[PDB]
Amino acid sequence: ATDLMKSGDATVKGTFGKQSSVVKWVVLAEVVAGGIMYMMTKNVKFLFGFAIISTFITIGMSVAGY
Amino acid sequence: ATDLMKSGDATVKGTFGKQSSVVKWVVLAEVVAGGIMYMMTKNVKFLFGFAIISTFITIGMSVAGY
Amino acid sequence: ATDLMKSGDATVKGTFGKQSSVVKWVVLAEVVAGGIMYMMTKNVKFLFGFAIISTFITIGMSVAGY
Amino acid sequence: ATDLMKSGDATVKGTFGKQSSVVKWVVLAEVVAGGIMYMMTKNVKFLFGFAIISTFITIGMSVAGY
Amino acid sequence: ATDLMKSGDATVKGTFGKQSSVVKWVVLAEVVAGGIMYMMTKNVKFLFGFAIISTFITIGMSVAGY
Amino acid sequence: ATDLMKSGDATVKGTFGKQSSVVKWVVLAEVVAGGIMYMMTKNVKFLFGFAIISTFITIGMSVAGY
Amino acid sequence: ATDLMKSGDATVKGTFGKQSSVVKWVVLAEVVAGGIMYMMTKNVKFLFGFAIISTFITIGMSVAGY
Amino acid sequence: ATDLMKSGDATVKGTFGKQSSVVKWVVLAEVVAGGIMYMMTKNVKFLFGFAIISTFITIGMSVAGY
Amino acid sequence: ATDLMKSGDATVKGTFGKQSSVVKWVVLAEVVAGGIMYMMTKNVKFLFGFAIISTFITIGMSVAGY
Amino acid sequence: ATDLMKSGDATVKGTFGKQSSVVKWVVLAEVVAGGIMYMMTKNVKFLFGFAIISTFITIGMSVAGY
Amino acid sequence: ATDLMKSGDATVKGTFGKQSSVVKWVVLAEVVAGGIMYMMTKNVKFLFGFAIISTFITIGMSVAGY
Amino acid sequence: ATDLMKSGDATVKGTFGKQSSVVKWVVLAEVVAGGIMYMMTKNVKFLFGFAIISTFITIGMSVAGY
Amino acid sequence: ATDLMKSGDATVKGTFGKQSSVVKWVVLAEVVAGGIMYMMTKNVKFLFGFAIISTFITIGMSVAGY
Amino acid sequence: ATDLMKSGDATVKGTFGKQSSVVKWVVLAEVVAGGIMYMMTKNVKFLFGFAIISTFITIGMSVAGY
Amino acid sequence: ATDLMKSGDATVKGTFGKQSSVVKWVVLAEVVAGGIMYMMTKNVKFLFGFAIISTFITIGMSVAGY
Amino acid sequence: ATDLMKSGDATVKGTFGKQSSVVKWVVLAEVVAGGIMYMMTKNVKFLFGFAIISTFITIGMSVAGY
Amino acid sequence: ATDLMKSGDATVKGTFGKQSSVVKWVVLAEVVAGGIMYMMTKNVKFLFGFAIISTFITIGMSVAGY
Amino acid sequence: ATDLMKSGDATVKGTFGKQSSVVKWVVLAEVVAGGIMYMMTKNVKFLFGFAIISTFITIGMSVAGY
Amino acid sequence: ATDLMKSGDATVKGTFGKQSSVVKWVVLAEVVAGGIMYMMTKNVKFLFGFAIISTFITIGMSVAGY
Ligand SMILES: CCCCCCCCCCCCCCCC(=O)OC[C@H](COP(=O)(O)OC[C@@H](O)CO)OC(=O)CCCCCCCCCCCCCCC
Ligand SMILES: CCCCCCCCCCCCCCCC(=O)OC[C@H](COP(=O)(O)OC[C@@H](O)CO)OC(=O)CCCCCCCCCCCCCCC
Ligand SMILES: CCCCCCCCCCCCCCCC(=O)OC[C@H](COP(=O)(O)OC[C@@H](O)CO)OC(=O)CCCCCCCCCCCCCCC
Ligand SMILES: CCCCCCCCCCCCCCCC(=O)OC[C@H](COP(=O)(O)OC[C@@H](O)CO)OC(=O)CCCCCCCCCCCCCCC
Ligand SMILES: CCCCCCCCCCCCCCCC(=O)OC[C@H](COP(=O)(O)OC[C@@H](O)CO)OC(=O)CCCCCCCCCCCCCCC
Ligand SMILES: CCCCCCCCCCCCCCCC(=O)OC[C@H](COP(=O)(O)OC[C@@H](O)CO)OC(=O)CCCCCCCCCCCCCCC
Ligand SMILES: CCCCCCCCCCCCCCCC(=O)OC[C@H](COP(=O)(O)OC[C@@H](O)CO)OC(=O)CCCCCCCCCCCCCCC
Ligand SMILES: CCCCCCCCCCCCCCCC(=O)OC[C@H](COP(=O)(O)OC[C@@H](O)CO)OC(=O)CCCCCCCCCCCCCCC
Ligand SMILES: CCCCCCCCCCCCCCCC(=O)OC[C@H](COP(=O)(O)OC[C@@H](O)CO)OC(=O)CCCCCCCCCCCCCCC
Ligand SMILES: CCCCCCCCCCCCCCCC(=O)OC[C@H](COP(=O)(O)OC[C@@H](O)CO)OC(=O)CCCCCCCCCCCCCCC
Ligand SMILES: CCCCCCCCCCCCCCCC(=O)OC[C@H](COP(=O)(O)OC[C@@H](O)CO)OC(=O)CCCCCCCCCCCCCCC
Ligand SMILES: CCCCCCCCCCCCCCCC(=O)OC[C@H](COP(=O)(O)OC[C@@H](O)CO)OC(=O)CCCCCCCCCCCCCCC
Ligand SMILES: CCCCCCCCCCCCCCCC(=O)OC[C@H](COP(=O)(O)OC[C@@H](O)CO)OC(=O)CCCCCCCCCCCCCCC
Repeated sequence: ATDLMKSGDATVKGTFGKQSSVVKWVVLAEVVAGGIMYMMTKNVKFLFGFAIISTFITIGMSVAGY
Repeated sequence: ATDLMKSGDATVKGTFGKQSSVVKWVVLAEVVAGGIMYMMTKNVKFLFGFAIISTFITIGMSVAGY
Repeated sequence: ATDLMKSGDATVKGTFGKQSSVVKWVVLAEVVAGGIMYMMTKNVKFLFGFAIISTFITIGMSVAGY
Repeated sequence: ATDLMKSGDATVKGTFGKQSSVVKWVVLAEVVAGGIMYMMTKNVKFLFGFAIISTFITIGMSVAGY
Repeated sequence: ATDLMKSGDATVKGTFGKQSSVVKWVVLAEVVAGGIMYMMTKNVKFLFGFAIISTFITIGMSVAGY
Repeated sequence: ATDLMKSGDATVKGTFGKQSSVVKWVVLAEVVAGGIMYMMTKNVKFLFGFAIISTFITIGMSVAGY
Repeated sequence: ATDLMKSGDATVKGTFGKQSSVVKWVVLAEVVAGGIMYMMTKNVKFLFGFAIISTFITIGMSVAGY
Repeated sequence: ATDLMKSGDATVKGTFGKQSSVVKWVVLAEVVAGGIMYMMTKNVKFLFGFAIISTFITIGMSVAGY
Repeated sequence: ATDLMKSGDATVKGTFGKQSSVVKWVVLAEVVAGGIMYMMTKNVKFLFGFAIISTFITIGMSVAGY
Repeated sequence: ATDLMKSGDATVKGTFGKQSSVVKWVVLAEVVAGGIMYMMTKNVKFLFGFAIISTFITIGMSVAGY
Repeated sequence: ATDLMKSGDATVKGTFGKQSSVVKWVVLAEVVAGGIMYMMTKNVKFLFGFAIISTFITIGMSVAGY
Repeated sequence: ATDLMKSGDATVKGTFGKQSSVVKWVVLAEVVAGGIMYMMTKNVKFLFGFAIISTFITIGMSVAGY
Repeated sequence: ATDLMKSGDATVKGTFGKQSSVVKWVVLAEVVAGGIMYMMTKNVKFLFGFAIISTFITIGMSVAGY
Repeated sequence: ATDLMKSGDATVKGTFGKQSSVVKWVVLAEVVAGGIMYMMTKNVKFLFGFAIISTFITIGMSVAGY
Repeated sequence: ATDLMKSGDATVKGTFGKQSSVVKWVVLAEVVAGGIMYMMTKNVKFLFGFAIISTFITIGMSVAGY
Repeated sequence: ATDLMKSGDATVKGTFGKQSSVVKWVVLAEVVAGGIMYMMTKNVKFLFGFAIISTFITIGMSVAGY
Repeated sequence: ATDLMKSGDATVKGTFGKQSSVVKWVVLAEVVAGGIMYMMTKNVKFLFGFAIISTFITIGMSVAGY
Repeated sequence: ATDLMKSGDATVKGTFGKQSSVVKWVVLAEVVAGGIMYMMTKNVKFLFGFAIISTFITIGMSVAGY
Repeated sequence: ATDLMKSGDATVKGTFGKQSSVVKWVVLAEVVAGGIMYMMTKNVKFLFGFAIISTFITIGMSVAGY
């Protein structure tokens, strides 16, 4: 291959792909955010956000390939 | 593994997962919020919010994996 | 433990759990609210609210664990 | 040919064209960015950005020829 | 399955379906409400409400599937 | 196809279409809402809402195609 | 033609025109939004919004040409 | 003519005039924006924006001469 | 046809037209209401209401076309 | 014509004019509403409402031109 | 004339004047709104609104000159 | 005169004075805005706004001298 | 005079003073409102409102000076 | 005097003091507002507002000194 | 004295102290603001603001020494 | 004393304490309000409000110390 | 002591502690607010607010230590 | 020790730790803020904020170690 | 070893690692910042920031090795 930077996928996928700790933390953050904002406001949009983010990331990562 | 940040789960799960003190505090806050807002308004939605949040967090955390 | 915030339960439970002064004050507020609103309107719902709040908080706090 | 620098396309295309690791990383970054910014703000524009970037790069690279 | 949120039925059905404690409590509330409002007003509609709610929930839950 | 985002239907339909857990939960919520609001107010509109929502979603989803 | 960017219509129409997955998802979102907001508020405007959006997009896309 | 840059109109008009792919894409973007923002907020201004932009561009381009 | 919502008649007529279970239930409710209110008051208007409602619905549905 | 939005009448008339499914559904709703509210209250105004709405829509649509 | 923007009246009048499709749609919307809100509430103000809007627009457009 | 910019009044008055197409368009916009917002809300302030704007502009332009 | 806005009285008095078309329309509206609300409710207050408004405006305008 | 801005009172008092056209217009607006809101709602507070504003401005301006 | 800027009090006090034209204008502005906002909203807070500002400035200036 | 704002009591007590013109005006307003609302509704609560407000202010001001 | 800012308590306590003029003014404001809002609305909550604020401040200041 | 900056704790703890004048002032500020905002709005959240801040700081400082 | 700068870790770790006075001061700063910003705005994000920073630093320092 001529892609001089090709080897970087091992750690980029490791750290930033769907299964990485960083991605999992972002999803976790929504569960917590949903809980506290709903508690505070009772606005149902805060609960739907969880399903939305999980769906978004799932599609995004599939398309990105990571 | 190639996930350079993998070790962070020990404290992220500790502090922000289902069993953490932060999550428990958010649930507690609803019990109190339910009580005072119902006292103030007598609007039953304030009481249902407790069951809703507990259910939401339970599902969310299971899905998040924490 | 890995829960970096674990120590906070001593005062959170103290101040916001079932036996705290804050919770007791909310219950007291209903007794007073019940009395004055019933006096004003004679609508029996104002009297039932006391039993409802006491029951709600009792269940909520048990579930929350505080 | 008289293009003294012609041979450079092998690595430029390898590293910076549509299929390179660099380009893939930029797309991945949007998936992550979308996720975290939506989590933070709930502003839907953050989710649309993914489809926009993928579309943009696809067109751009086709036109550029890489 | 592709329903990313599928696992949530275990607790949603548990807590909010026909046999849950929440639903049973709502029905109980009508028995009490019927009793006190009839006592107060002698308007027979308060007694019929019990049969109506029980019938409604039975049909609703069957249709909802919970 | 030229629709760069086409693959997303597998999970969007799974999670948000007519048969998904999210949609079923919204319908369930009406059964419960109908029950409690009718109990509270005896206003028949709360009972009709169930048939209305079920009908609405059925038509909407058919038209949306999910 | 002199439109240097002309080729972009293949994917723009694919991803953002009337028949694309993105557009279909927006319509689906209204069915769900209609359902939950009507459930919550019983305000009929939430149901009419579905017919309105479908009509709007149909006209808009025809005029846009996508 | 003495306008040293005169020849540029062939591609400027091609790419940036009324009939170009760029202009069409901007109009399309409003149809989509209108749809999603109305879905989110139900604020009618989002629907009127389509007619406004189409009208604006039509006048603007006529005056500009492209 | 240009009526984007045309397909909805299959279930609207099914659920809300003259022969639907909802309509039949409303008529049944009058038989019961007539019986109990006449029992309570001996006011003949309660008995005539049955013939009136049946007649009303019959005409109304014919005119509505369902 | 200079009305840039002229083509929209095909679907607006289809979906929202006198003969559309939406309009027919609104009329049907009155037949049902009349029936149930009269059953509940015996207030004759509920029966007259049907003739009133049919008359209103007939005049309104004629004037609107749809 | 010195009004650099004068030519815009051809489409502004076409799209936004009294006879345009946009204006007709707004009037139609009242017929529908009147019908459904009267059905829901039986408040006569909803019926008068039609005559009011038609009168308002007629005067307004005459004064505006479109 | 010493006003180096004096000649600009020919087009400023043409385009931005009382009789210009821009000013007429702003007034037209109120007729439309009044109509749609009144339709939506039935708040009479939306109708008075037309007379207010016409009056305001008339006074303003007289004072400005354009 | 130093009142920079003094000239505005010609049209303010014309349009909004006692003899203006706007004021006359408000009075007319009461005659109609009185008629329809009395027809609907037979509550005499609706008839007295006419004399009250006429008296109010007469005094108000005299005091205002318009 | 050392008040560098002292001369401004000639026009400030002219335009914004008790006797100015601006102040008179605000008072007039209440007469009209009172009339229309009372017509609409029959809530007597709308009539008292006139006496209140006149009294308020009279006191305010005396104190302000304009 | 060693205060190199001491002489500035003659005009600062003149222009910005309690008795200056600037301060008087700010107070006047409240009388007008109170009047128009109360006219618009009937919210009594707009009337109290006058007494509040006068009191505030009086105390503030005394403390400032100007 | 170290209370930098201490001097403000002279005017705060003057304007807002028990004997001030503002407080007297609020009490007067109740006499008038009582009169007109009783005239309108014959609901005795409007008359008791006078004794209640006078009593409230008397106690409040004593406690406040003004 | 090592608290470099320690001396600030003399004036902070003076101006912002329980006995300061600022705190007394806030309490006074409630007496007035209670009076006027009760006069306006007859909602008893406005009267209870006085006892609530006095109690709150008393506890708060004790805990704060000022 | 190798911490070249170690000596700074004497004044950092003095000025910014739990017992410092700065921290005490922040807590005091909430008592005052609670009082005035509750007075203004009657929104109970303003009162709870005191207990929340005291609890937060107590936990935070313990964890920080100051 | 060939790392000519190796000895620097004694003071770098001392001053800038997890246990240093500098790091502790940054954490302390958040406790204070959280307190004051929450006091000012009541936005819960200010309280969560403490747990977030503590968690971040803990992970970061572990990974850095200091
Ligand atoms: C430090 C303690 C944290 C747990 C406290 C929970 C016990 C008390 C909570 C409820 C009392 C509030 C009044 C009830 C309900 C109420 O009326 O107030 C809710 C109110 C927000 O209401 P909004 O302004 O959205 O409401 C608008 C309308 O609803 C007006 O009524 O104030 C809050 O934000 C309370 C939440 C504070 C944050 C609570 C959760 C804290 C989560 C983070 C835990 C800390 C992690 C970091 C630790 C260092
Ligand atoms: C500092 C004292 C806190 C406890 C006070 C309780 C004793 C008195 C309570 C009831 C008297 C009110 C009149 C009764 C009933 C009544 O008519 O008023 C209820 C009224 C709210 O009513 P809404 O405006 O929702 O009602 C709308 C309609 O119902 C109109 O009637 O005012 C309140 O919010 C009272 C609650 C104040 C907050 C009370 C709970 C405080 C919880 C926090 C405890 C403090 C924690 C922080 C400590 C620093
Ligand atoms: C925690 C306990 C929940 C179950 C309590 C049921 C037993 C007692 C219920 C009836 C006594 C009320 C007086 C009877 C009838 C009565 O006169 O009061 C009904 C009254 C509401 O009446 P409205 O104000 O609509 O009435 C207007 C006119 O009818 C005036 O008469 O108050 C309520 O909302 C009671 C409902 C409280 C909520 C009850 C259902 C709770 C559902 C949620 C269950 C909890 C899930 C969360 C758990 C943490
Ligand atoms: C996690 C569980 C979600 C499903 C829960 C459904 C079972 C219980 C629902 C009804 C109990 C509420 C009391 C009944 C009725 C009632 O009185 O409360 C309705 C009330 C809203 O009422 P408003 O404040 O609009 O009412 C104003 C007036 O009507 C006052 O009466 O509270 C809600 O928003 C309840 C909806 C919570 C959201 C329910 C739907 C959730 C959809 C999303 C599903 C989750 C997707 C994400 C999963 C992670
Ligand atoms: C990835 C999935 C995208 C499609 C999801 C649609 C199914 C579920 C949607 C509705 C559930 C929300 C709750 C209903 C309704 C509801 O209550 O929430 C609406 C709420 C916004 O409401 P506002 O805050 O404006 O409301 C203010 C007041 O109305 C408060 O009630 O949250 C949203 O923005 C939802 C929209 C998320 C975005 C949905 C459209 C996504 C378009 C882009 C598609 C993706 C393209 C990129 C793909 C990578
Ligand atoms: C789920 C079952 C629905 C059908 C039940 C019909 C059989 C029993 C009906 C009559 C027994 C009531 C006592 C008789 C007569 C009586 O005295 O009570 C009538 C009473 C209302 O009376 P008002 O309060 O207007 O009366 C004021 C004065 O007349 C006082 O006497 O209560 C009702 O609203 C009953 C109607 C419940 C709704 C019945 C119709 C339901 C239509 C919707 C069908 C469901 C569609 C959704 C399905 C999920
Ligand atoms: C694309 C189609 C546009 C014409 C549609 C008209 C036919 C149906 C309209 C009425 C059905 C709504 C339910 C009736 C009445 C009803 O209950 O809903 C009215 C409701 C707004 O009500 P609010 O929320 O102000 O009401 C508060 C309280 O009244 C609650 O009841 O929703 C709307 O905004 C409807 C208006 C949508 C916009 C309609 C006008 C569109 C003008 C622009 C035309 C398009 C120009 C751009 C074209 C690309
Ligand atoms: C190119 C055409 C310009 C004239 C168009 C006028 C006909 C249609 C106007 C009203 C339809 C909007 C919906 C009605 C009312 C409505 O609901 O929308 C008003 C809405 C703004 O509302 P806000 O967001 O401030 O409202 C906040 C709340 O009121 C939410 O309801 O959108 C606009 O800004 C419309 C104005 C567009 C600009 C109109 C004036 C253009 C002036 C410049 C003229 C052009 C000079 C340059 C020419 C090249
Ligand atoms: C363009 C025409 C303006 C004049 C129309 C007057 C003739 C018809 C008026 C009464 C018919 C309404 C039904 C009667 C009575 C009735 O039942 O409806 C009154 C109803 C408002 O009632 P609320 O909703 O406050 O009532 C609550 C309860 O009373 C429910 O019954 O609707 C209105 O706001 C009508 C007023 C429209 C505005 C009328 C005055 C217009 C003033 C501005 C004049 C225009 C200046 C700008 C010109 C461009
Ligand atoms: C240029 C003319 C200015 C004077 C016009 C006064 C005559 C007509 C006024 C009342 C008709 C409005 C409908 C009545 C009452 C009504 O229902 O509408 C009041 C309404 C505001 O109501 P809100 O939206 O606060 O009401 C919320 C609820 O009350 C809903 O009912 O609209 C206005 O803001 C009207 C005020 C326009 C501004 C009037 C004062 C102008 C002061 C400045 C004078 C100009 C100085 C600059 C000159 C260049
Ligand atoms: C040159 C004249 C300066 C004095 C003018 C005072 C008389 C009229 C003032 C009130 C009419 C405004 C409408 C009332 C109230 C109103 O509704 O408008 C208030 C509005 C600001 O409101 P916001 O946008 O903050 O309001 C947000 C919400 O309240 C929306 O309602 O506009 C202003 O800023 C007016 C202030 C202009 C500045 C006035 C003070 C000038 C101080 C400086 C004096 C000059 C020193 C330099 C001299 C060269
Ligand atoms: C400048 C004069 C201030 C004192 C005026 C008092 C004499 C007349 C008062 C009562 C006549 C109102 C009709 C009676 C009763 C009535 O029906 O109207 C009460 C009504 C408010 O009622 P709501 O809209 O809350 O009522 C909802 C339902 O009760 C509908 O009936 O209007 C007011 O807000 C009147 C209060 C104006 C403010 C009065 C107090 C002013 C306090 C400040 C004093 C000024 C300090 C600043 C000076 C520059
Ligand atoms: C020098 C004194 C410092 C302590 C003063 C505390 C006593 C009074 C505090 C509250 C009165 C404010 C009005 C209450 C509440 C209120 O309504 O105002 C809060 C307001 C900020 O509100 P926002 O603009 O975020 O609010 C947006 C909306 O809430 C609008 O309501 O103003 C402030 O920032 C006050 C804080 C000043 C800073 C106070 C803390 C000082 C910490 C530093 C201590 C000094 C260290 C250096 C010493 C040299």
